[PDB]
Amino acid sequence: PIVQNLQGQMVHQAISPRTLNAWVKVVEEKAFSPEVIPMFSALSEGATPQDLNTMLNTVGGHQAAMQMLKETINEEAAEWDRLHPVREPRGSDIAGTTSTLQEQIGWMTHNPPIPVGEIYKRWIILGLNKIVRMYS
Amino acid sequence: PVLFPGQPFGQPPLG
Repeated sequence: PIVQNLQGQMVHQAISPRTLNAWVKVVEEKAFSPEVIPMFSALSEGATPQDLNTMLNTVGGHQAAMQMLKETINEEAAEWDRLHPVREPRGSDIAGTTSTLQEQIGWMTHNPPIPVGEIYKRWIILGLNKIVRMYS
Repeated sequence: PVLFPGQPFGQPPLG
């Protein structure tokens, strides 16, 4: 994630093994109850798209759900591209498949930010809300 | 699409 350090600078830190372990338990215990989303959001404060994909890929054994999540990402990414006539990020850049970590940090700390972590996070949360609904 | 079925999240596409 991008965090404010003690000096007050916005700096990058790797997503921590602690965070990732907590996210593993969340999914394991709770599957897709309403509270999975609050946990996800809390654990992904300041996350880059790289961070978010590390979290997503830890999800094992929920194959249909994770396909629904991909569907949402693809839909949101396609609409992003259509609304951002064709360096500025594309939908695939927001989702981290085609952008580098340094590009992501570059957008996130741009003046004013191009908050790709928050955008991708919005897509994911939209996806998770649809999954949670399905398990209700 | 950005993500193919059974393409991990974040995986750059093979094409």
